[PDB]
Amino acid sequence: MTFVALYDYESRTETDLSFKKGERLQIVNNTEGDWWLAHSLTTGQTGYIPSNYVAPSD
Amino acid sequence: APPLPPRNRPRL
Repeated sequence: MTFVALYDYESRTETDLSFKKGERLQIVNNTEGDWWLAHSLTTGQTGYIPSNYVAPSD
Repeated sequence: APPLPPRNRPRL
């Protein structure tokens, strides 16, 4: 199941993933805390995201 | 926008 961004997010460290509201993301790791490793299906990039900025999609 | 959460526990 993929996720969608509810807000834009600008990276705050190099290995974060920046994204835009509406962007579809694959959650790759969600067992390390509030920050999840995600892969953008729109841009192809991968990095950490704040889990409270995204929601389950279709 | 929502408050950002603290960074995850770093692994050693």
